[PDB]
Amino acid sequence: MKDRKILNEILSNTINELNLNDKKANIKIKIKPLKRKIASISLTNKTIYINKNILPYLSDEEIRFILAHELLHLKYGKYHINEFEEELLFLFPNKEAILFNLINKLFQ
Amino acid sequence: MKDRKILNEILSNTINELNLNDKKANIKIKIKPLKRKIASISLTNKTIYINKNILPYLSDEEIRFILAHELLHLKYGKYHINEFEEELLFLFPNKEAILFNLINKLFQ
Ligand SMILES: [Zn+2]
Ligand SMILES: [Zn+2]
Repeated sequence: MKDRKILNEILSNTINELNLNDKKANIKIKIKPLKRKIASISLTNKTIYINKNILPYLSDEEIRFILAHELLHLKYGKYHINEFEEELLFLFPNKEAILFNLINKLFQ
Repeated sequence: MKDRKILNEILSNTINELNLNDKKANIKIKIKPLKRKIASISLTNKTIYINKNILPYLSDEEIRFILAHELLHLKYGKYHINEFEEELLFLFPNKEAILFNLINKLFQ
């Protein structure tokens, strides 16, 4: 299985810097097979799902990026509005290169 | 094979709006297997390569996006400098969601 220690720390750190601590009792990561996604959310119970089949291929920085991306959907909703994009760029100044690198790494 | 009609139209429309018509005599799309990329360029020849294996899975909007992305590499060089990023966002205001949707689709 994937090391829970780094996931626990990334989740706690990212919730703190995104000012989501009011939702710390609700937000949890669950690792399960996902049909057509690398990650998803259940807005109802604040669960972040990570695709069990993707997780071994992700670098630590990519896991930080994907968790921040899903937390920003929990914070702002379905769309990448300017506030969402500004916070994501603040957490990941190199997010454009990360994104282009990710599609090229994962196509199966 | 992938319908050439939409590729011809997207290529000519995008070259025109990116003010690259003085390179219309040189820029061509070639479809071939690519080892670790969805698309690439050869700025010496001005050829845009599209990965033969990924092309059937791309939506029309994704093809428009990928061609604009590679044309901007032909226009500005290797790096996503501010002018590059501004033009890409102008052509595709929803580019962040396009990039994440591309990741989800090509991993499955
Ligand atoms: Zn690029
Ligand atoms: Zn998103």
